[PDB]
Amino acid sequence: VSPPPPIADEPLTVNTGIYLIECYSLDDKAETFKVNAFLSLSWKDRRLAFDPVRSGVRVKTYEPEAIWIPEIRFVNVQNARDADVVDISVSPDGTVQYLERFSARVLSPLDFRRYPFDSQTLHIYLIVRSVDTRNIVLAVDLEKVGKNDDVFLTGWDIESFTAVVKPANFALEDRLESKLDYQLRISRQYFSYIPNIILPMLFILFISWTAFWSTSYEANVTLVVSTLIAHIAFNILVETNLPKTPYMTYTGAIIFMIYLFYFVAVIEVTVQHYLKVESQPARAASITRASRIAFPVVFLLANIILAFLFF
Amino acid sequence: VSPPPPIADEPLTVNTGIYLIECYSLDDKAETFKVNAFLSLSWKDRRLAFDPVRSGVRVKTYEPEAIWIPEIRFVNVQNARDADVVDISVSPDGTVQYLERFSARVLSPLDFRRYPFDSQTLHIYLIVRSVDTRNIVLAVDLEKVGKNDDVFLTGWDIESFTAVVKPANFALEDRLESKLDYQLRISRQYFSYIPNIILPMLFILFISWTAFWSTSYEANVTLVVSTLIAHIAFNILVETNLPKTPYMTYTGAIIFMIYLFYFVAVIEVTVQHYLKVESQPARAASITRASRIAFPVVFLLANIILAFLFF
Amino acid sequence: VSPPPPIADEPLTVNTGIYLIECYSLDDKAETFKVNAFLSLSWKDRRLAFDPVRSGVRVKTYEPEAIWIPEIRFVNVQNARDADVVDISVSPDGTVQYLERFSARVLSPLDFRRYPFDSQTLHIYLIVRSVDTRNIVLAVDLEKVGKNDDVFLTGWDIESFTAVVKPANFALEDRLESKLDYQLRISRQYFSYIPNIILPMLFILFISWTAFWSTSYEANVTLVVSTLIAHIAFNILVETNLPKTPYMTYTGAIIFMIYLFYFVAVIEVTVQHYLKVESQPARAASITRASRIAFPVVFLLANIILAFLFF
Amino acid sequence: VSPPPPIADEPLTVNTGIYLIECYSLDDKAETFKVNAFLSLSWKDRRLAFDPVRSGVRVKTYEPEAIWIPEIRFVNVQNARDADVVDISVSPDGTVQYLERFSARVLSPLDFRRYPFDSQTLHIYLIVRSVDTRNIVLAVDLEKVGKNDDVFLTGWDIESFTAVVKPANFALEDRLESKLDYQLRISRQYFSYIPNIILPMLFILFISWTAFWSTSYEANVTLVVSTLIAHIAFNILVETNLPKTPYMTYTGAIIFMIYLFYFVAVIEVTVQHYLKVESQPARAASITRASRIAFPVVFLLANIILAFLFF
Amino acid sequence: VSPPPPIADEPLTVNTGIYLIECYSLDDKAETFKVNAFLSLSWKDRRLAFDPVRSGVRVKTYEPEAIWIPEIRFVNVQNARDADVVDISVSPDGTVQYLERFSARVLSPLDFRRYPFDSQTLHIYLIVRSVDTRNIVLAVDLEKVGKNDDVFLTGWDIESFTAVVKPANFALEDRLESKLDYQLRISRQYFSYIPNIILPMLFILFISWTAFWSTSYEANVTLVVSTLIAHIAFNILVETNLPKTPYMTYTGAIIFMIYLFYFVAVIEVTVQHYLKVESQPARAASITRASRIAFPVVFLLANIILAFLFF
Ligand SMILES: [Cl-]
Ligand SMILES: [Cl-]
Ligand SMILES: [Cl-]
Ligand SMILES: [Cl-]
Ligand code: NA
Repeated sequence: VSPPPPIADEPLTVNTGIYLIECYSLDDKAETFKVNAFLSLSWKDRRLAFDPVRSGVRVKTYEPEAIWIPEIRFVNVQNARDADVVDISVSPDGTVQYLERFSARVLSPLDFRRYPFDSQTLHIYLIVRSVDTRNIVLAVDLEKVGKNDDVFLTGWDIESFTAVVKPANFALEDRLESKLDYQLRISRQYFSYIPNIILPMLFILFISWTAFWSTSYEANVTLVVSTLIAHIAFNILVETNLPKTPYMTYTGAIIFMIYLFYFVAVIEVTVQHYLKVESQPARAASITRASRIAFPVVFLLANIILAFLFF
Repeated sequence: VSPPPPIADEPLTVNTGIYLIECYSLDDKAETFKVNAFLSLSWKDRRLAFDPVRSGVRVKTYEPEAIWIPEIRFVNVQNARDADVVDISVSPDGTVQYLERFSARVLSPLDFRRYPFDSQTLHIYLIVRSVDTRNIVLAVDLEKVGKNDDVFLTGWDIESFTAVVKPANFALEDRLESKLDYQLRISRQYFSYIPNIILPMLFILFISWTAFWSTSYEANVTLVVSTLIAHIAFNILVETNLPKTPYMTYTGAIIFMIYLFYFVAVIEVTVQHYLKVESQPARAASITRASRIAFPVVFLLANIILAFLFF
Repeated sequence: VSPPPPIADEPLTVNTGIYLIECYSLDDKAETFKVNAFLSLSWKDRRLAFDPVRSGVRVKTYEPEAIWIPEIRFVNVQNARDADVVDISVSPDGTVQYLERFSARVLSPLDFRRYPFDSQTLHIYLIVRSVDTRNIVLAVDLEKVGKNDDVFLTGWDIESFTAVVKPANFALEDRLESKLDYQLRISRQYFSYIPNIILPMLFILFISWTAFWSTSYEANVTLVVSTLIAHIAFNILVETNLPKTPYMTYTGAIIFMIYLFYFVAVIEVTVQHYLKVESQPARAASITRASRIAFPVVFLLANIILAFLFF
Repeated sequence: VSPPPPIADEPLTVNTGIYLIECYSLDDKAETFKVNAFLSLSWKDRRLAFDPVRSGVRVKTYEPEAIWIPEIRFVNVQNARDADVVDISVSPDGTVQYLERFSARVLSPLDFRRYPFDSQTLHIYLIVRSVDTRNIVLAVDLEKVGKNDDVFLTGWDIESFTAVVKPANFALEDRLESKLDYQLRISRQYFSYIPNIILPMLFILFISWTAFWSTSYEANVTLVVSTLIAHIAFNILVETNLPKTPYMTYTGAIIFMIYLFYFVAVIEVTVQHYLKVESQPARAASITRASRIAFPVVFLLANIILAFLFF
Repeated sequence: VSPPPPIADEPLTVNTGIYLIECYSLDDKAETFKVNAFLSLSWKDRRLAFDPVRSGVRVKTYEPEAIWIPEIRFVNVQNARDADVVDISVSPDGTVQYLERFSARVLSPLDFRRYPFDSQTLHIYLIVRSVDTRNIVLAVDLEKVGKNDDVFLTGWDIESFTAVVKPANFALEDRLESKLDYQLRISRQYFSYIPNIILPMLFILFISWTAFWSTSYEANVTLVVSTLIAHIAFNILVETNLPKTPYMTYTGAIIFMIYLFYFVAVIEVTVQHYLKVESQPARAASITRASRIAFPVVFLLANIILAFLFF
């Protein structure tokens, strides 16, 4: 089968629509999401036209083998979607209404700068390659774009699923390509990060600060070194959940900055001890009293500055 | 092949049944289960009718290619089931009795609020899409709904496998869809959580409390900081087995609360030492004696409050 | 093609045989094993009969598409086996001798009660579903049941591969099913568990007991708390290799019991210190001397009781 | 179908081109990358010749089954690419213009010597095997070689995608093979390695050096042994992200060298203590003062020497 | 199609050859390797004979569907290879020259006794099953056995790829089977094990021995218990890279033996302290001085004995 012939010099408009049935998974490290949805396609093939009077049937159902169908592909996939055709219905003027249910693993990059208080725009880019007989342009049938009520992405809140209705038409290997942008806007459920990472990480930091009410070097060294090791365990945990970014993430900046606080607390504990040993406990007492205020104050101000820079 | 024609204006009733052969797996993190079962379908196709006298045969066996079969799909799947047809038997009036054995990975969300003392209702939603020639409705043949006695889901107890017999009929892309709800009710085998997570986590908490019968700051700091680090190891272990929920789970609440107990025990140990150093051991002795009772009492009362809130 | 017709009212006997080519893998957590074997089937189809004189050929080779073949399936699989037919040979009386080489991932449950000194009976349940024209019964051709000499399951010793020659005949969805039980008896190579888990776990326990020859509370607290943390690391390691069971395993019971020994050792260390501080070192000396004998004696007796209960 | 016949004794030139649509993944441990691209092929088959007068059509579209297509394979793959033909267009003279969209997992080795400041040349080697009727040579159509602007490899910067235009023609099993070298030059985004591994690893090393301002053996032993254990945690983390190389990597050399610094710091701490105990604190004081300068100086010089050797 | 008929009572000789294109991966835990290679087959089918004079063509190319091809399978696989036929060329006498490119995951057991200084013989066992019409024997065409120069197995050195030219002919289910043994001899690149596991493990052992130049029980307990915990971390790391063997490996023996050294060092530290406390420092001083020499001497002699036993 060949594509539909033009009346004038007009391109063939393939109207499209995506209705999500299942999203469910998103892999932050791989920057992929798994989607299962309907892909509806519609175009006019005058060669398939008929009259209700003489034909009897008001609509004709066809097998994909029997008629011409445009080759629609997703841009941002590593493996092409697994499609199963559901229905092909031809109307009197030859308007074909195609429907398939697909499953794909879509490669859409994430911006982790504000992680875990980040929002993302996930994309599904539909594309059609023009043939020598006719140029094929894609369109959006907004009534056939949407999502099922039960669509819930684990660890995320789905805000919208829309389409940039004007295609990106361009040349690629001396043939026109018509690209459409379907956008799934999501925002992270940051909740669990608070009792599991943020508050435990702060509690161990505040425990290292009890060294400012202790004259015992041996105990101080245990407090600051023990909690530093628990901090490294949270840093390793956090960095396993995320990919390696050429920029700093919000959590990454706090995790990094908290090392400097442990480092400076080791210096304070060292200084305090050296002075007691040098028979200067009055000088040591002054530094320790200042540290009791300076460490929480600088921690609160430094975190205000970070939240300002990131949000 | 086209669908069966109606006598009046009646829809085609496709009677369904699911008989589980294997369940075996459930992934809490992914919120999926793997199922292997029989899917029996039955409908009337008058075009396939015959008489026992003239035909000889009392039933006719058909290949799926030879006759019309309704396109039945599962709603809550990422990838469509792998089906193998077992038998297609046509009776005199044209009653088709279809049987397939399928395997699918079903996306069914879990409520972890009471974890690991949680029960779940897993679902398999069957769906049929109506054609232009006829509207297709799904039904439940309760005699063909069940499970094999050897069906055992690892780490769970299967309570029941039933079907919500009245379908959810609705419009989707200007065509009727007939959805059925098959429900597998399960309850978690909470047993192993007790000797592996709950009791080890309590033993290390009770070891931190021996600091209330010690005047040795260095030893106290080791007791409370060491056991806090073993608590973090159990918190990380627990959170790897579960997905990130926008609500608190039962185990998550206990795990979180136990951090506050370690934190307050570090404050007690600090206060006690500061006082001995300030030559106030009588005041420190009073706080330490109160702590011996206050810590277990508040721990028991706080756990009673939690169990009340969650169950 | 239809099934072979009966002479009288006799069912069709499909003789079966499984010859293992590769086993190699068993996953304790998933409770699955991967098998690659020959599946030989044999039945009489009189419609395929011929005479050696007039036909010339003493045996006729057929493609599976050309003749009737019984639909044989495995019960305990999530996904059906991948089969490749090797040969189909028809003898003069119409005796069909079918041979395929398959690969399957079989769901067979394990009893971890005596882990890692456990033995298991793995099963492959063959099943045939009777047709309306004839009832199909399965049989065992013991000469066609066996295993290749090179068949070795990693981490296990294969003891036998036999078949329960009498099928379990029963009704399922108003049709007879004929089930056969192929049993692969295996016993775990418990060796590596000794230098990798058992002896390291005992060495750290015996190191905690050196606290009974020490008056130093600070050192004692380090000995018992440090080794408890290494015990938790072994408990986590062990529980990652096994699934969550609604019963206690042998290793699990020892691992759990050893926590009680650490807990009681923390109590002894606490009591001993409290007494030295209260100026009662003579009383503390008595408890410490008793502990030196009591801890190893109760440990040896408690382990004798466990080994009795489990074996 | 047989291959096109020659006019003279000329080989068939199959012009090739690869246009990358998605790269996205690279696995350092496996030394693989996942690619999704267009593979365009072009050759002359005079047997397929026609012209618009007599045929009507100016170009003829063909199914791959209908015409001869050269068997083009990738050399460096474990599993052959998943190809989907997009278009086959036959011109006047019989010039076939083939286009497929493939997905492959390509095995291309990496040189980790300068890790994580390393650059790599990834390869896709195309190959064609000559037939007895005709020798087949591969060529590069540079206008059909390139990459999409949105092509971004996670954790890397893509520098170029070119082709070594002259094929490597050679004999293999008494038949000519024509190999082409497509090269994807990439450089690692080393950024994240700094706040996540390099700076944390240096902070813990500098904390071990506070032992040079402490006379407390107990505290010193805790400082150096605790931080050594956090160093081992970073060494294990680093070695899990990389494969086992028969050469030293840059990060591996620093990680290894830092062990010698911990070892020598344990010797210093031991020596210092032994002397204080032997009533030689003046000698110990001299060694400790020298160490305060020697450790950072030798660390800075040793790192200059390493950076010199590796870059 | 039927197999070629014999002249006398001679079996059909199927000449074979394997030319490796990619090896690349080997999984020690699974005891598998992934291979991609050419499989060339050659046999005489007199029914396919022709004369160059009358036929014109000097060689005839055939599709696999058109002629008889022997069913060749690999013995040691879980899943059968993915093959793609490259060429089938028939010579005048009817000599068929078949060529396919396959990909397989081969199950070949490894001997870890000398790990990581081990060498292995990996096998690919080809097999053919004789038919009733003719007995089929396999042979080796040594000119068609080899490997590509770019074939490099990550973490290993390939020493040779040869074939045991005489097949293992045997009966299996009353039919002859002809098995060939292709052997890939490899030796491990042990290099990385030295800076990553061996030297770090020795450095922490030598750090525990600094306790023989310390009178400080508290410090000694920290030195030996801390380093024991880092030893357990290396033991767990090593045992995750290897499968559970019913024999001791070289690394496993050293790792195990080093626990006894830690255990005895804890006894020494305990004895030394007990004596100082009992006012016997002269006796304790003697044991500590002996230990300084005894521990390294016994460690060096015990390692010489092990290297002797294993190599
Ligand atoms: Cl390929
Ligand atoms: Cl095979
Ligand atoms: Cl024999
Ligand atoms: Cl034979
Ligand atoms: Na300490």
